[PDB]
Amino acid sequence: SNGTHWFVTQRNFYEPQIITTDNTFVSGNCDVVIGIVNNTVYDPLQPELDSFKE
Amino acid sequence: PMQMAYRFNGIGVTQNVLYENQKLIANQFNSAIGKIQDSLSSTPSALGK
Repeated sequence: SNGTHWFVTQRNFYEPQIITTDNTFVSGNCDVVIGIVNNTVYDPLQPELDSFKE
Repeated sequence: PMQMAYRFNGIGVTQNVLYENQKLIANQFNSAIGKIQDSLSSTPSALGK
């Protein structure tokens, strides 16, 4: 994070990215991980469908 | 705790193992490293070379 917007980036070169659903994998709930924070992800498969269908 | 997640990634174990077992893994490291001091004291033939 840079203070306001969270980003995911590679390890040896700064290149921030928007955290979509394909940039991460899910394992379990969020009450056991120490230091987990709250945020939301912007998936690219829902509003692509919402733009055409609605 | 972020470093050990990067080191399970080398041996083909995903990051979800460490954070789901952070307390238990730390106890294993704590107890094993305490045995080393007792191991050298008990056996004097370790420092042979």
